[PDB]
Amino acid sequence: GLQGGMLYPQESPSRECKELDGLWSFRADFSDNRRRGFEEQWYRRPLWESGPTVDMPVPSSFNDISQDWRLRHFVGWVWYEREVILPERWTQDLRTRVVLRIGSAHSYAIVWVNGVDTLEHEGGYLPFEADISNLVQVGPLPSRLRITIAINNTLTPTTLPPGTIQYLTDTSKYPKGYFVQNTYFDFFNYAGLQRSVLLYTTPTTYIDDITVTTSVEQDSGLVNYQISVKGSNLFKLEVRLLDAENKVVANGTGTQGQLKVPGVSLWWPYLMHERPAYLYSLEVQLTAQTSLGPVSDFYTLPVGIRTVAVTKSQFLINGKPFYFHGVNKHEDADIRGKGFDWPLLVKDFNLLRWLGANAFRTSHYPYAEEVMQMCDRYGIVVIDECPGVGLALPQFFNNVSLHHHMQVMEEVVRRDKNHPAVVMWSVANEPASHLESAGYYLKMVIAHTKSLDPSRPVTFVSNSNYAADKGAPYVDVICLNSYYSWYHDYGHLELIQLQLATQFENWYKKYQKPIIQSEYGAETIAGFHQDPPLMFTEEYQKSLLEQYHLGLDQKRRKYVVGELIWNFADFMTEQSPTRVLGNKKGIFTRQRQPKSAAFLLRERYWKIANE
Amino acid sequence: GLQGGMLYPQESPSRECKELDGLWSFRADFSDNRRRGFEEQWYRRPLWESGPTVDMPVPSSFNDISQDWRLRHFVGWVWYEREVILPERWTQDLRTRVVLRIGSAHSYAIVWVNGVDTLEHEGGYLPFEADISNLVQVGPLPSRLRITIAINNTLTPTTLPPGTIQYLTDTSKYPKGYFVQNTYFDFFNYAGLQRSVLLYTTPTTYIDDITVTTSVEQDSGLVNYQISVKGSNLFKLEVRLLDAENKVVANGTGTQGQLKVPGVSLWWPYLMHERPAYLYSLEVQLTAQTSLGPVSDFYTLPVGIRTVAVTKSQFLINGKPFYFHGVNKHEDADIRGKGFDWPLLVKDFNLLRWLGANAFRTSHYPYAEEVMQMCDRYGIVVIDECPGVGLALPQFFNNVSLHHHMQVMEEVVRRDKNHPAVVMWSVANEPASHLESAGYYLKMVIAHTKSLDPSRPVTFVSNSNYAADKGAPYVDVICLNSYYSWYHDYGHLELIQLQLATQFENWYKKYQKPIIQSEYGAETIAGFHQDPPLMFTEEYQKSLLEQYHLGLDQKRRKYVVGELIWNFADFMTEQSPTRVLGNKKGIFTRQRQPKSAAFLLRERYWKIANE
Amino acid sequence: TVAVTKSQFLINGKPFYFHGVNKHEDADIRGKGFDWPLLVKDFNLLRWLGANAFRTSHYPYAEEVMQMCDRYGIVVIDECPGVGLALPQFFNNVSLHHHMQVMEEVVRRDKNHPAVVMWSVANEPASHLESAGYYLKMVIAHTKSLDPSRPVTFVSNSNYAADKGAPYVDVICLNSYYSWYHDYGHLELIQLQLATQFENWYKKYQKPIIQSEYGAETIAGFHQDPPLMFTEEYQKSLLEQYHLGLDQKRRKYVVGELIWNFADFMTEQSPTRVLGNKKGIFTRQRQPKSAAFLLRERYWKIANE
Ligand SMILES: *[C@@H]1O[C@H](CO)[C@@H](O[C@@H]2O[C@H](CO)[C@@H](O[C@@H]3O[C@H](CO[C@H]4O[C@H](CO[C@H]5O[C@H](CO)[C@@H](O)[C@H](O)[C@@H]5O[C@H]5O[C@H](CO)[C@@H](O)[C@H](O)[C@@H]5O)[C@@H](O)[C@H](O[C@H]5O[C@H](CO)[C@@H](O)[C@H](O)[C@@H]5O)[C@@H]4O)[C@@H](O)[C@H](O[C@H]4O[C@H](CO)[C@@H](O)[C@H](O)[C@@H]4O[C@H]4O[C@H](CO)[C@@H](O)[C@H](O)[C@@H]4O)[C@@H]3O)[C@H](O)[C@H]2NC(C)=O)[C@H](O)[C@H]1NC(C)=O
Ligand SMILES: *[C@@H]1O[C@H](CO)[C@@H](O[C@@H]2O[C@H](CO)[C@@H](O[C@@H]3O[C@H](CO[C@H]4O[C@H](CO[C@H]5O[C@H](CO)[C@@H](O)[C@H](O)[C@@H]5O[C@H]5O[C@H](CO)[C@@H](O)[C@H](O)[C@@H]5O)[C@@H](O)[C@H](O[C@H]5O[C@H](CO)[C@@H](O)[C@H](O)[C@@H]5O)[C@@H]4O)[C@@H](O)[C@H](O[C@H]4O[C@H](CO)[C@@H](O)[C@H](O)[C@@H]4O[C@H]4O[C@H](CO)[C@@H](O)[C@H](O)[C@@H]4O)[C@@H]3O)[C@H](O)[C@H]2NC(C)=O)[C@H](O)[C@H]1NC(C)=O
Repeated sequence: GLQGGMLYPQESPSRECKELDGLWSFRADFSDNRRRGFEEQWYRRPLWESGPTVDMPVPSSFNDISQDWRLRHFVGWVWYEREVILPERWTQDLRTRVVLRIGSAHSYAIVWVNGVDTLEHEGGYLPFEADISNLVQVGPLPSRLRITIAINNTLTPTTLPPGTIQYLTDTSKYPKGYFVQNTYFDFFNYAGLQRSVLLYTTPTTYIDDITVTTSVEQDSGLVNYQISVKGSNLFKLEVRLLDAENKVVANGTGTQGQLKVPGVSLWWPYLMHERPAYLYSLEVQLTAQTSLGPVSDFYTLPVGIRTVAVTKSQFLINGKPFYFHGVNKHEDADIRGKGFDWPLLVKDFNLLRWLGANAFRTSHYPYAEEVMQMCDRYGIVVIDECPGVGLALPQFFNNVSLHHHMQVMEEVVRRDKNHPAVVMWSVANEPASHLESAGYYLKMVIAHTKSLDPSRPVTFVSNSNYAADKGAPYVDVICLNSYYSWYHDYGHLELIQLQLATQFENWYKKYQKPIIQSEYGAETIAGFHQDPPLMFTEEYQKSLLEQYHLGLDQKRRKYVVGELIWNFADFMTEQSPTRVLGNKKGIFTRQRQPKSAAFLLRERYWKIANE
Repeated sequence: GLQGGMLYPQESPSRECKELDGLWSFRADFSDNRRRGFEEQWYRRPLWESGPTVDMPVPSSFNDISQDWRLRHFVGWVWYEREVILPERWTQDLRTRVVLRIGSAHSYAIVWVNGVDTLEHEGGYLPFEADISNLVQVGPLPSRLRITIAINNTLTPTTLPPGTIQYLTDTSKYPKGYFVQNTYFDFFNYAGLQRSVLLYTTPTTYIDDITVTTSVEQDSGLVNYQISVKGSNLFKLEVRLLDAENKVVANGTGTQGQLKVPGVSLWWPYLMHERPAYLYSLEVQLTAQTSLGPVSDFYTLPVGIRTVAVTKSQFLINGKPFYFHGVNKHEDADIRGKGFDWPLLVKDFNLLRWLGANAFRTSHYPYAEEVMQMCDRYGIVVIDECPGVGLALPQFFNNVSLHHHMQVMEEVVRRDKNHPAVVMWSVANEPASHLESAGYYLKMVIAHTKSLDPSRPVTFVSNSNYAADKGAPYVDVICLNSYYSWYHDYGHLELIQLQLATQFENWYKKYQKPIIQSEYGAETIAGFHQDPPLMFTEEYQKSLLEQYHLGLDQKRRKYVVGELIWNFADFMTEQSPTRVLGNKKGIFTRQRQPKSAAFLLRERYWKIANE
Repeated sequence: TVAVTKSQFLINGKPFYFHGVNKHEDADIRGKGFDWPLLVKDFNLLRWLGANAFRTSHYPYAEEVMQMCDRYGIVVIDECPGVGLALPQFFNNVSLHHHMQVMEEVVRRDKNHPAVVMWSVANEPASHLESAGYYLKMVIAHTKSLDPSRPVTFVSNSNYAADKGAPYVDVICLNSYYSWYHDYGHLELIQLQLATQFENWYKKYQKPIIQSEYGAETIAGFHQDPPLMFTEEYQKSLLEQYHLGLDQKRRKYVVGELIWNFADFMTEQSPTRVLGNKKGIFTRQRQPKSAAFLLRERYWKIANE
């Protein structure tokens, strides 16, 4: 675990304000260099004063909310700013700890709050917190916090997702300063503040970081806890566990211990128990004798008790077989890009249950916070990925890159190691794992996640030829991508069934382990129908899907333990001849309306769920 | 002005919390009667305990976020609930005034907060506030506010929008308890909490209600103010006015006065000044000797100085001619229904400027709060309507209804009488104004708005035959709806030009006043093209639009002072053979993508704006 | 042999059952135009659906009749024009006599085709009139004084007990559009409003029925859960309820069903009409819609019992 701690801001005796939503002053900086953004030090004086500002909502990518194409396709530094009114009690009580938090930035964020640079963060789709209390009480008066944040370009060889810039000196074509951003992943690299931006508070001695690990021992389960405090010297920690509402069912005492909750009541996925995702709540209460007396702090952490093992043929949750029949989603939708949205979150979770998908994959990057949604009665199992996307070029597998991927895997695991929904990790999606250097890098990143977190298996999804895949000897469960009929053998659904059964036989015969069909599908646009299936047509999709399902059924109850149709929905991708206004490969439209294939998938998922 | 006061919660020395966003427990109540919602008194014990609850986001209509058709088309009582954590200072300082506010409910809302029924409100698309401080400090301890709200059906003969229920006792057709909601307006009656839900605080003696009226007197303008306080006895009011940033440019002192700000700097609409919507800020500071000493309160109200007159031929803003070339919008979008959304607000305001529309009409009902958006540099003039929609049946014009419309017009005017953007009121849209009773009712409602607010003209838009329209002698400016080629003379764009010029001549020749083409357009779906224009086709729309513009150009610089193409975008309507998945009459799709007609409109709007 | 009971349509003595469609002579560019490419394509989709029947919607076609007889075996309902008989104006003797003439031309053109199992004198005319009940009286009569080899009928969209022409036909043709046209979007209402409509008509006319028209208008790329309007899904929900209903009367006394159109076709202009009628299960350009698939599972199913 990296030097710090992370728990999600959820008020109780010590609350949270939130500009996590709202309008914001904004500005893009360009014409040539990194530009004046820093050569004029815009940070030391209200953006408006610097030059022509604009409005920006949060959470929301700035890409689509405007009418200007150069902002849509910008690469460089981008600014924000907001003027908060600090409560009086905020700035005059010394027991309160006021922390600024961001749910996510881009490849680089610089926050200028506390009369200066207060925070910086590198890449990731993850959050970062600053300050302890210090709100520049030293010479101020009217508590008005001025926040400024600067953010960066699409990608680089050392970040994740990986990219590559490249200038093109007027070779008869391309203007003077023309440069381009080359990327190797299937999605548009949206930017801007797309998640939570909320100021919050705790006492000075706060429950910095808990952590629970669970299991099952006949007479019920038993939550094992770890806690971390920050400060004082003198304090006391006593934890208690309440069931469905608040029936106190257990109590421990220390900054380390156990909790054997009898009666039992595990966290089952939408799949099996009639009463699935069962959440018990852990109440961490700490009383510390600080400077100005013994202050207290509480947190309460939803604890879901469940076990996740694996064999050479079958995946097992709560010690019983579990077949994955879910989907791969994404954070995308008209206007807002990847910005967080409560209604689109709710619709999407009603559709998942509507379909009968009891699981999904954090498609190429960690998600908002809704991993708690997976926890709630919902019971939607999750395969958590980190941005190891376009790891195709051999250069992207250099040692700094490897050190970086080990950093990001500590953050991703920090943030989601508490969710009973997450049952597996993914360190990468379709890397050049056939390459020799990459197999090393993979064993590295992977063996590293096995440490830090020994509770659930690790893996990386691949489109690599068996026998040609170098990383595969190190994954605990096989994840395969194959688009037979698509990408190759254009229009040949008569081949799918054949080419499939083999890929599985070859994979298991070599690597003795559970395979998951982590990706399959055809690019379909609505309103296109052709009797003989043909191209980007609704029936074709029903045909490939139908045929793929045909191959999964032969080995499903053997060593194939999962199924993830490609996309839940259509999303935006970078502009290419093969991409028609994005990746039209989803069973639901971008506006969550179903396609003919959806109904079909819904039938299978429910049939299986009933077996 | 009705017994109360309303100002928008905007923190300063006395802040605001906000669950205005978030997830919420929810439940619809039905199977027959008003049902058990009250016969079991669900309000006196956590919804979960009552029965099977569900999640609901706010702001968002509950109509579309689910997969169940009976929730989509429900009529009756609907519940919500949330458990807030009250700050300690919240509940232990007696100087703080903690008010619960809702941005809007439906035809009926019942809020159960303060250990009981704390608030109720009838219809409208407007807000309501409760409590003063009383947070049940009397016998509580851990400040956890439990809020409950119940909401009602689609419509009735006395509400606004007007409706009619009707049972149909199994006449061979229709099941046992089958009843239907008959309505007479062109939109889907979405429900649920669709706007702000935010708890806030002030001291006990607070600036309850200000109000400014402005003008121009050669050497600059002069803001005239009114203030209202609530409580104490002893206090002092001194106001000051700062320009573009904070150059103090004026100061007054009292709870009534003037403010003659020299140098001048009026609020111009996107239309004319290169520096348009200029907002000065008014700082209301009040110090009152209460119980526990002289507490203070501040508000700061954006004041935009501008004058709006009218003649028998031309409309005049800032004393110069002003031609309306805007649009009619709506609150609607995939998933969220009519829920508030910051990114969709920003996109929509970029498109308005993109088009060149310097004005819009609050299409059949008051909008969220974004009337401040109209104020901001944007400078987007606004014609504010109240829900006088399906006033078609003669029954809907009964005396209680008339009293009601006078109530709602006090609220609508309370809430928006401060916006320098609003330049006109509309008390109704297409009423049966030919009917005799309705003309009386209209003169009533109208003469009533002229009182309360004598700053800007009043009107109601009509599709009534001149000579047949009874209310028309009472409007200050004529608003006409006509869909020549559409609705009649199906496909005859060769007639538009003819039928138009006449409607105008007949209207002005009788009624000597400025006409505004408040509505025109053709139902167009994207991807449909036909050389000879034809039906629901993009070219046809370019043709009718093109032809309508042809008729407006003849009288535009005479007595026709405005233009409002029908819809900015496509929206959802109740299901009918004439409505294809809603009102497809907009120049932009539901997802804000432009149609071929948009480009055309954009050209005209900009051409005119340049004249 | 083409017989007819009080409860069934007999073909060579073995009880029959129409499970086809209602078509039209409408194509892109060529409109009413005729050609073998579309002609053949159509018969291909026809055998495809399992449609073993089809009515010549509102007029006598071109040489498809040669085709139905031809190596196919698609039992047609030969239909004379006489469809817009809305106004009582259209009820004078002059025109009664005019209609009278065409039934000669039409039988004089199709007498021999084995395909044409039955004549249909008109479609959705103002049958609720006593004068119309007499106009239709004369022609139903005359038609059988021209061809006593097969039944006669006229497509009705009136309520039972107001149909003046109902007492003369030999098989009733009912045009219901529940959920559509009325009680907009109410799928849950269909199954019943339809039972009742087959309960009634029979309790009085005692003849065998044919659901000659049904469906919903649909724009191809449209999709929506909670079915909704001109949506592919809605059609799947409507069609389904109609099928769940007819199934109750099948084997009983209903002897056929005819999903409105085979494909979309142009119409005159109206805010109710998108770019002609859209109620078709194949696009104007002959491609399937989702339901085109749901109908054919019905057809082969039925044809297999
Ligand atoms: C926030 O956003 C920032 C903006 O995106 C971002 O900065 C950018 O980072 C990327 C990341 O790599 C940089 O991209 C690389 O650029 C290298 C070239 O760098 C040098 O040249 C730059 C451009 O300079 C010209 O243009 C400027 C803009 O007008 C002018 O100011 C200059 O005067 C100069 O003028 C020319 O350009 C115009 C016309 O084209 C016009 O001005 C004039 O007529 C003239 O033609 C410089 O800006 C840059 O400056 C930095 O470094 C120098 C010292 O090194 C300092 O003096 C500066 O202060 C500054 O620190 C450089 O001088 C490319 O080499 C590089 O390509 C190689 O690597 C990529 C992978 O990224 C490969 O795909 C590619 O094939 C190349 O491969 C090379 O390496 C391989 C091994 O991997 C090797 O085998 C092979 O041989 C090969 O050499 C890539 O394009 C980009 O330059 C930065 N932009 C800017 C504006 O600085 C910043 O990082 C972001 N912040 C964060 C934290 O993310
Ligand atoms: C929150 O949501 C609530 C739910 O929507 C909402 O309440 C509803 O308000 C509407 C508003 O009008 C009401 O609609 C009117 O209903 C009148 C009939 O009312 C009476 O009958 C109701 C139904 O009762 C049957 O059904 C119940 C449900 O199953 C059973 O419990 C009953 O036992 C009864 O059974 C029958 O129904 C079933 C089968 O159909 C089945 O149960 C059984 O087999 C049997 O067949 C009663 O609920 C209602 O009760 C109220 O009033 C009585 C006393 O009067 C009390 O005892 C009750 O406690 C309760 O307070 C009534 O008994 C209609 O008359 C009315 O139609 C007329 O008006 C409309 C305009 O609205 C016209 O369009 C229409 O043409 C009619 O016109 C009439 O007036 C004109 C003048 O304008 C006149 O010229 C003409 O002659 C004509 O008479 C309309 O349909 C609806 O009933 C309420 N629903 C419920 C469930 O109560 C509530 O208001 C919302 N809250 C707020 C604040 O908005």
